[PDB]
Amino acid sequence: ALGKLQDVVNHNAQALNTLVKQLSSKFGAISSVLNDIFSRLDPPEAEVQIDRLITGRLQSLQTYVTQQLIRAAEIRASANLAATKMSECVLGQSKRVDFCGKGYHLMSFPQSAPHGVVFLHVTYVPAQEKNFTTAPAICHDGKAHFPREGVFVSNGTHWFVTQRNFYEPQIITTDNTFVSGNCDVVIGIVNNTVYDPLQ
Amino acid sequence: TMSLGAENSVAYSNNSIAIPTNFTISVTTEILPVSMTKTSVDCTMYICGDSTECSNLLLQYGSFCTQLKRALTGIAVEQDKNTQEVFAQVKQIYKTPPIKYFGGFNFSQILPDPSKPSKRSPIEDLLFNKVTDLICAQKFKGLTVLPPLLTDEMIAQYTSALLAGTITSGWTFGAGPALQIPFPMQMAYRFNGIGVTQNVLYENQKLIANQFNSAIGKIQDSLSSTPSALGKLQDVVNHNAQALNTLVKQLSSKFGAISSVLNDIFSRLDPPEAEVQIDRLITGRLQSLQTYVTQQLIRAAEIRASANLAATKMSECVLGQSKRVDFCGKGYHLMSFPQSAPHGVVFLHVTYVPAQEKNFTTAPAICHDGKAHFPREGVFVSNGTHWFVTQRNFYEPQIITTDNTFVSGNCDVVIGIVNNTVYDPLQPELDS
Amino acid sequence: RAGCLIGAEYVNNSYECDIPIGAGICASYQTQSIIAYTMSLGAENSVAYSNNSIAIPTNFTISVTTEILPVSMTKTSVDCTMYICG
Ligand SMILES: *[C@@H]1O[C@H](CO)[C@@H](O[C@@H]2O[C@H](CO)[C@@H](O)[C@H](O)[C@H]2NC(C)=O)[C@H](O)[C@H]1NC(C)=O
Ligand SMILES: *[C@@H]1O[C@H](CO)[C@@H](O[C@@H]2O[C@H](CO)[C@@H](O)[C@H](O)[C@H]2NC(C)=O)[C@H](O)[C@H]1NC(C)=O
Ligand SMILES: *[C@@H]1O[C@H](CO)[C@@H](O[C@@H]2O[C@H](CO)[C@@H](O)[C@H](O)[C@H]2NC(C)=O)[C@H](O)[C@H]1NC(C)=O
Ligand SMILES: *[C@@H]1O[C@H](CO)[C@@H](O[C@@H]2O[C@H](CO)[C@@H](O)[C@H](O)[C@H]2NC(C)=O)[C@H](O)[C@H]1NC(C)=O
Ligand SMILES: *[C@@H]1O[C@H](CO)[C@@H](O[C@@H]2O[C@H](CO)[C@@H](O)[C@H](O)[C@H]2NC(C)=O)[C@H](O)[C@H]1NC(C)=O
Ligand SMILES: *[C@@H]1O[C@H](CO)[C@@H](O[C@@H]2O[C@H](CO)[C@@H](O)[C@H](O)[C@H]2NC(C)=O)[C@H](O)[C@H]1NC(C)=O
Ligand SMILES: *[C@@H]1O[C@H](CO)[C@@H](O[C@@H]2O[C@H](CO)[C@@H](O)[C@H](O)[C@H]2NC(C)=O)[C@H](O)[C@H]1NC(C)=O
Ligand SMILES: *[C@@H]1O[C@H](CO)[C@@H](O[C@@H]2O[C@H](CO)[C@@H](O)[C@H](O)[C@H]2NC(C)=O)[C@H](O)[C@H]1NC(C)=O
Ligand SMILES: *[C@@H]1O[C@H](CO)[C@@H](O[C@@H]2O[C@H](CO)[C@@H](O)[C@H](O)[C@H]2NC(C)=O)[C@H](O)[C@H]1NC(C)=O
Ligand SMILES: *[C@@H]1O[C@H](CO)[C@@H](O[C@@H]2O[C@H](CO)[C@@H](O)[C@H](O)[C@H]2NC(C)=O)[C@H](O)[C@H]1NC(C)=O
Ligand SMILES: *[C@@H]1O[C@H](CO)[C@@H](O)[C@H](O)[C@H]1NC(C)=O
Repeated sequence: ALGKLQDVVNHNAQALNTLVKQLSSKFGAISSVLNDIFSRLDPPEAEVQIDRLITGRLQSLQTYVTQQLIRAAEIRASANLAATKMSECVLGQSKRVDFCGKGYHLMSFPQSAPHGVVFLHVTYVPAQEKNFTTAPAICHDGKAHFPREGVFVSNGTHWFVTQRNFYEPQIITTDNTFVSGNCDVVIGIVNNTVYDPLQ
Repeated sequence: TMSLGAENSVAYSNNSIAIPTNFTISVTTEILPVSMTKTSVDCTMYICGDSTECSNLLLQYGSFCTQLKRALTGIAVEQDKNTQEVFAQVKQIYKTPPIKYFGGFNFSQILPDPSKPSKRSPIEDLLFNKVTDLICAQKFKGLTVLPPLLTDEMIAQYTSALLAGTITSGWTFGAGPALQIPFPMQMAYRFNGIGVTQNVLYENQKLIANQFNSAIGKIQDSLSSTPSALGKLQDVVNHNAQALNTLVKQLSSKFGAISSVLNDIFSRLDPPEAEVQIDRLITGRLQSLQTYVTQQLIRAAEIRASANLAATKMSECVLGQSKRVDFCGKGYHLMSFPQSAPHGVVFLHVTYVPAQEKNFTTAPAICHDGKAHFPREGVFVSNGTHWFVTQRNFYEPQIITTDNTFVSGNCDVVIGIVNNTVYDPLQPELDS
Repeated sequence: RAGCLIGAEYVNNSYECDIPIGAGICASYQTQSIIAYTMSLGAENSVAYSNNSIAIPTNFTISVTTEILPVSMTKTSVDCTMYICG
């Protein structure tokens, strides 16, 4: 499960190893040891071997530094993402889809890991669905009624209004609907009774 | 001297407001690169070619080629990772019903075409024609191209499943199991999402469907006509070609030696200096390979950033409705549709744009019976002689009653409060 | 399309990818032998769309998932004189 973090560690180790292994290359010189070159050659002709060795080792170290800079940029991007997630999923509730887990985000908990962070996301998943017949508006007394905050459903014989994410049927009244226009504009309107709680 | 734009002055005052009276459905496009080419390099064939006597001297330079192979293999696997994390955002391969009636909305230009063997949409076919021997010549020098893991048909299948899910279920399939809903009711939910009431959609359904169909047709025509709309993808191709060409051009540079061909170097002069010139050529070619790998790494990092942005947009504009400004187009975001393009993705964003604004007088509160009244959900407007209350993004005046206002305090604190009547619906019923 | 594959039996079923060969071809160790197949994108599903039908959930589930992000890496220091000249 913790591969990503391990990958980071492994990468660094590899780099160091490679650098050490570059100390056994002679880069076209007669030997890989400076002491041998200086003790076997006279200085006017011993400069070319030392030049070759120095240039090769400088090139290796420069390559190491460049690879490190690129990796540091990537790690910085990851840490910026982690900081944004700490702000928006642990210190609040997020409406962005799939940002703080799969489902409707409820909350998050942070944990520390070697060189990293772990987020536990708690979300809400709907389940156990049923089929219903639905209409856009209800016709009553020549007027068109729309649900204030729900949706009209039918179980086969009678019409109710429910909230959209959890099934909870209720009687259609003038307190959970509003009127706009008449019954000859909306496509698919159905006839039913709207209950007045006052008369 | 370049001009920055056209000057405009807004008619600000203490009690003037502008309310839109119409709207427009807009569809716009966004192009994002996702992946780049996967290349492999053969050290021995590039540096020394066919001369095996050259291949012997390479062993005295350490592990310089294993490192380059490692870097290129990392880039290669990262490309497939990018594509997978952009396009494989669903678990079920959803299908669209055989009947293609969705309340008047057409959708035919973005749905797959069964006649063609590729099963691509009409718009997707046009994209794959705009974005487009040397390959064998480069192959004969140690430079090869690896095929991507997902084919074009599989990516088309992924986009088709995303489209079917979003057309039949709304945003429910991105948070769990897919729940079916009629399309006009979906778009009424989205109108609620942007702050407009449902009746506005249900009373203008034909006009909105016609506007959407016209916008999609215009997108098709504009893509067919303008050739420079896909330059974001083309650059990704071009930057590859140059990178290879330069590499080839480094195989004819002397690097200070007598000539570029090493066989003539071996056949002309004595080994004591042949070693020197061979070493010069080897160092030059190794340096060129290292440079190529370095800019390849930097380009891969940039492409990874672009692909992360594309995956976020797939999550937030296609699988949901976004309140972030300008993230899913210009306007108030309604929905989005994905299309696959060579090495990239195209998003068609459908947004709502207000139109035909009108001037009105306005007040913060209404004074009645020594009490201050504030609107519950809208704003108070005056057409000159009468006062109404309306919703903020669409002109629809209504009488001021106690059902669409609320009371707080008296008329001695609010600056700019006006006098009017608040109608009580209980008294007419009581007296009748 | 990636080349010539030797030592694997091609089967006509589809599974989730194990070892990517390329061009939609993956390989796995099953049965026991090594097989090559075309990867499956997912399970088939169809949604019952109609003029006036809606689906509404009656229950829910509380789900907890994990996300792992790297934050920092190792801090290294190099001495030129000892690495190059010893
Ligand atoms: C739809 O729901 C209504 C709920 O009111 C059901 O009507 C009730 O059914 C019960 C049977 O368990 C009766 O005891 C009640 O008297 C009924 N109410 C009324 C007002 O008559 C109705 O049966 C349901 N329809 C279906 C097909 O399940
Ligand atoms: C809902 O009720 C209205 C009237 O209450 C129905 O309208 C009638 O439709 C018939 C057609 O069969 C006409 O002959 C009548 O003149 C109409 N009446 C009025 C007052 O306009 C309407 O048909 C009903 N809805 C449905 C779906 O049947
Ligand atoms: C309404 O706007 C006008 C300007 O269009 C304001 O007029 C002057 O505003 C300054 C700012 O403090 C005052 O010192 C002046 O006394 C105002 N002029 C007059 C004739 O009153 C005006 O103040 C604004 N309304 C309110 C209530 O401040
Ligand atoms: C709102 O705008 C739409 C178009 O954007 C208007 O519908 C057009 O009306 C004119 C009449 O002047 C017709 O010629 C066009 O054919 C209509 N367009 C379409 C697409 O049908 C509509 O009238 C505007 N609303 C108001 C109240 O003016
Ligand atoms: C309601 O149900 C379906 C889904 O759109 C439609 O049924 C098909 O509609 C097309 C378009 O008119 C016809 O060509 C087909 O013959 C219909 N097939 C069947 C099996 O009904 C139906 O038309 C929709 N309602 C409306 C008003 O279009
Ligand atoms: C949906 O859009 C397609 C394409 O815009 C329409 O097909 C066109 O229909 C007209 C009239 O029949 C023809 O002149 C065009 O040649 C057709 N174009 C293509 C590409 O086939 C189609 O009529 C629209 N409506 C429906 C219900 O499919
Ligand atoms: C709302 O009222 C303002 C104020 O008069 C109008 O702005 C003026 O528009 C005319 C255009 O004929 C310009 O000549 C003036 O310079 C504008 N005045 C200012 C202060 O900018 C505005 O056009 C009106 N809007 C509507 C829809 O009627
Ligand atoms: C502002 O709106 C009010 C209410 O809509 C207008 O009053 C109506 O005007 C029409 C046309 O002049 C008459 O047919 C109605 O009888 C009026 N109703 C009432 C209750 O007076 C008013 O005319 C509009 N005023 C302006 C300046 O546009
Ligand atoms: C709204 O009505 C109240 C009461 O009718 C007004 O308050 C009066 O203001 C005049 C100023 O000309 C005073 O002479 C009266 O003594 C006030 N009466 C009371 C009971 O306070 C108020 O001015 C009106 N609103 C506006 C904007 O004029
Ligand atoms: C909603 O789902 C929960 C489980 O997530 C149901 O509770 C379980 O019901 C089964 C069957 O009766 C029992 O064996 C379990 O002990 C219950 N609890 C758990 C934690 O599983 C619950 O009954 C469902 N609600 C409805 C209305 O069916
Ligand atoms: C709704 O009915 C269809 C048949 O038209 C069925 O396939 C589907 O499973 C039903 N949905 C639910 C949630 O039972």
